Amino acid sequence: TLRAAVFDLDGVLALPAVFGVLGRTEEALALPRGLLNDAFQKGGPEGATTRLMKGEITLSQWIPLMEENCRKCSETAKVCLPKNFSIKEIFDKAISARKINRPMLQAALMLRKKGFTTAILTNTWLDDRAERDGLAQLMCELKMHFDFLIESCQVGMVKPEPQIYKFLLDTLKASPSEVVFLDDIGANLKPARDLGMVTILVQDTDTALKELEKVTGIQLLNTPAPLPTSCNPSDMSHGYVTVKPRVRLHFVELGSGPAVCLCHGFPESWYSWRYQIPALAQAGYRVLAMDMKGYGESSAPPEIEEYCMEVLCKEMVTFLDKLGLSQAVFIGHDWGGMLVWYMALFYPERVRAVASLNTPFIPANPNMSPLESIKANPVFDYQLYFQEPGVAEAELEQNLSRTFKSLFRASDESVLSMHKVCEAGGLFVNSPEEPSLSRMVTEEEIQFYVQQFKKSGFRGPLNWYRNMERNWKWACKSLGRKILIPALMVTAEKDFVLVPQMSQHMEDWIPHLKRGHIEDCGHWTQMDKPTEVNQILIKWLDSDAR
Amino acid sequence: TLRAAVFDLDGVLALPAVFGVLGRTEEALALPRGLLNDAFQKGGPEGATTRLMKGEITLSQWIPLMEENCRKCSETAKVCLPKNFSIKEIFDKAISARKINRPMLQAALMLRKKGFTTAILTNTWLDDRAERDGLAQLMCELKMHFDFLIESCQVGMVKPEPQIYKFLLDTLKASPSEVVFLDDIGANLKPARDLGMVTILVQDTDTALKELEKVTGIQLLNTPAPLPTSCNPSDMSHGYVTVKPRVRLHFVELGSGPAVCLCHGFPESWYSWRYQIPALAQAGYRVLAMDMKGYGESSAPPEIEEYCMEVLCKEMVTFLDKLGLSQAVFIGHDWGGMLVWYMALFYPERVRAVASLNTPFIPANPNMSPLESIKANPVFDYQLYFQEPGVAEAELEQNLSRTFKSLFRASDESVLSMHKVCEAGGLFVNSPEEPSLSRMVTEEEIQFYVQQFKKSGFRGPLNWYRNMERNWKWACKSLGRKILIPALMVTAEKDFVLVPQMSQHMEDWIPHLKRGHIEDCGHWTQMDKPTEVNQILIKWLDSDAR
Ligand SMILES: Nc1nc2ccc(C(F)(F)F)cc2s1
Ligand SMILES: Nc1nc2ccc(C(F)(F)F)cc2s1
Ligand SMILES: [Mg+2]
Ligand SMILES: [Mg+2]
Repeated sequence: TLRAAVFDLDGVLALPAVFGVLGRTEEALALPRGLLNDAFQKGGPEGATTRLMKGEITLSQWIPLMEENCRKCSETAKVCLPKNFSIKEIFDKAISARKINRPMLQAALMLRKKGFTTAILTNTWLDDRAERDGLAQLMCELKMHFDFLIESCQVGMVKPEPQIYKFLLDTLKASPSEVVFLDDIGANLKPARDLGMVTILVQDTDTALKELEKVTGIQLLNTPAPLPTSCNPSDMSHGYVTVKPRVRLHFVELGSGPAVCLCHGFPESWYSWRYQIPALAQAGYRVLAMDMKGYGESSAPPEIEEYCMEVLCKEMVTFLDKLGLSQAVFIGHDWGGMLVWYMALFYPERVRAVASLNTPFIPANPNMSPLESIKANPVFDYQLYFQEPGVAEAELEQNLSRTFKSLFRASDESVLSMHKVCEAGGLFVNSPEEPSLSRMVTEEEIQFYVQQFKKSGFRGPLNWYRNMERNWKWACKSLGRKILIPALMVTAEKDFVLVPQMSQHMEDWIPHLKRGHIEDCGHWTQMDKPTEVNQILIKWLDSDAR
Repeated sequence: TLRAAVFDLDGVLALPAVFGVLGRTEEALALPRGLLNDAFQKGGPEGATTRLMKGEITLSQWIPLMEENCRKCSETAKVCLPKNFSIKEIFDKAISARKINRPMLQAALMLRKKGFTTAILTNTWLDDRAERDGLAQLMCELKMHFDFLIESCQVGMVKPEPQIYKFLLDTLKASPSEVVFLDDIGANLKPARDLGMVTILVQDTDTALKELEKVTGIQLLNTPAPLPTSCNPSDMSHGYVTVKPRVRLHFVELGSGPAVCLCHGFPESWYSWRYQIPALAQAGYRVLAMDMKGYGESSAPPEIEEYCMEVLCKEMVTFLDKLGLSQAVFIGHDWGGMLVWYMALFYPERVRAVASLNTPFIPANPNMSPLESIKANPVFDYQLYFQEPGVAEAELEQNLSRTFKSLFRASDESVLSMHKVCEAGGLFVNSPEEPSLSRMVTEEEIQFYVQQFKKSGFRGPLNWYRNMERNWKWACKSLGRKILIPALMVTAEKDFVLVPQMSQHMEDWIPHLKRGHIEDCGHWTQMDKPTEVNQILIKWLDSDAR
């Protein structure tokens, strides 16, 4: 029967409420109890505050009216307001102290996840103060999780007027008995209750959620820890830069602040960063999540040499030039990890900081051909399989769904063996026609990759492995250097190819290297352990790139 | 005969040279004359410095080697280095003091403009210092003006070794006698001179340019003031955001720092900001230059109401949400000017600062229908002409080249009369079939607009004028408000429609409004007076949005 859930902002989705700041302010200042609440509410439907809430006046215009109300209330209560008494000051503090009430948000998210339509209905104001960005940020962070945001001051109506509730119902396309409405102010619940909506009077969050759970019959309290926010491709800003006549690079872009360029591995996509992109933007960065050359909406020329590390790096430099960025933080996984270490070594002036997931920095051995070095380690046999043009392409393109569903597996989910792939005749020779779906991914997410790889297939991607010799000669030029910019290496306990021990000598070349390590994490790090990846990157960003 | 010009960076394109910093440092510190230059050059082809210049080691690795060289030189000269003597410190100061030598750049630009191939050939280093961003910025600013940038440390060779000159020639695809090469170091000129290149020994800039002028036969000195840098469409980052199912907005994006959203007028394009986009990025902003809805690569739905101010503004807000920007500075011209004032009034929390070129803020008159208000002023008659769907579209789409070449005219170039357009039967009834080309635009630039308007024509654009009533009712809701965020109004002396006097009462609504005024400037402000527009916007940005 219930299909919709509506939440207030103040005192419900965000805490502490600014009304309670009026209580504590009175106390702090030893003013008459309720004096500030009286001044705030003065004149009722025709007072200063309603005009504010209705969008008639802005916050800055209101401040002096509330001041005057405070004067009038104090005279009649026969007291004096403190020297320095400051409504602007009081409200700036209050409004910056107010934060998202995380458990309420996560309950709203869960209900949306089970198919509820969700909304924020709030009495709020047009905020034109010097410090208004604080609130614009809060509202952005909250509103992206909801179907609708209805603001008294944009619609010209206020709780508890009955018309806003009708406007609510009409926005929801729902009848009153399909809606639960939560509010901390009982007078605002009354009109919902009159039309027969379920209402919840929100005092402490846990009790409200207990009521919310009982009435929707969905578990909201004590639920396991949710994944980070993911990205919907068609809600993102998509960018395109031509780095040379036949080559355009695509990327998705979110956030403001220092530029952070994410570089995926093989055979992946910008979308492999889907759990990091919102979290890093939210953390105060400008994320640029590439399709690396060969992939997705980026160009994919056929020639092998178009994909050697030298050419790929020069092109990432051009990509910064054309966007007008003197630097970016470069963060890479798997092949993209190898690439960002090379960016650090050859273009340190363009790299604000460098991080790699899984891929260690190992200097080229000038005394051993790279092919030889690859044959030394049985777990790289799949790279030799990749050498002969066409062979891996035919197997990997043959059935894309089976391809990604085989590849993208957590460590406990019967990972492909990386072992004696050439001898066996292919990567999938010993895997099912229809693999089961990994816990890491949904069927829809597998189908995004499938549709991406329909544009160019696997030739470009495989070519990243076909420049062993050419990359070795380029790398050899850098053997005298060290990496002395800020650097982070993140190892994954259960990556059985890019093993954590392979990174053990990195401090010889990167003396101030910082590290994170993720346990129980297989090769597909960002979607295996997105929560831990996010925490490790944001902490290193804030300390080293900030 | 001469087809190519090559410039050094230090002492030629950038001043003062870091070598002269070695001179002044010696003097400042009363060290033996030339001691620092000896230490720098110690070991010659096999010393620390050549290894640096060749890319063998990074700047941070070199610093302690130069230190040691300074110690060794001082011992043998039987002196002591100062307490606190600091190579890192000396070079940080020197490298940040170094700036683009503007007259040399503008000469290089001019030669490129007359068809020279131009290049920077420099001995430089891999810069990994904490403060490396300074130089990455310099090099970006310079390199975008040249065909090639050849850096000793990326190519593994140094002036004066003969191989770099051969590598230069081969890059230029030019024979030695077609090249002029300019350098402040005579030993570096010698090998160019050996192959028979024209060389110029650069001491003071003016004499070098005098030589450069004599030998190329092009005027380089005392030339008139050049236009600001323009944008080549196919070198820009192009972005696309879907703000709702049928509507995607396109924009071009350059620079980093606070977001600055440029909103063009009718019937224009992101490209009408072409002279502002590089200058504002260079000034430390992230420019987002829109195709506004109806135009270019943005969607252009047919329905009139899709283009009322309310819908257009909500969509600009969604555009920020999806890009993850809590605010932007909004700068508008003509119709975009009207729109940004509305953004200031209805979404002050999303607008960091607002500026308009030409378009004044005038509050809706609640006592007079807007049509009536438009009929009151003969110079708005062209807006009535625009009302009847199809009529203006047929005239404007009939011949696009004639359309833009008629519209885009400086004040002295027989502007269209805005006068009695309905009576006369059209905007062009009294203009030539083939207008001459305005001084403001090139034939190629007219053809960019023509190709843009081939995608959707004039229906969407004209619809911005077809919501008089609907915009009036929305505006009336804001009549109690003031605009109290940072605001700039820029009037144009010879805009005979959006006249400067029309802005005279703006301080009643925007009490802290700031102003600029541009004399001898017609309606197409950004391309009429791009230099003055750039200076006025950057100054107001740095003081009010920074
Ligand atoms: N630990 C690792 N598992 C895998 C599985 C597949 C591949 C692929 F075939 F895609 F390259 C690389 C690795 S690395
Ligand atoms: N001073 C002014 N000149 C013109 C010329 C044309 C138009 C157009 F037809 F494009 F709307 C508007 C103006 S405003
Ligand atoms: Mg409340
Ligand atoms: Mg020099």
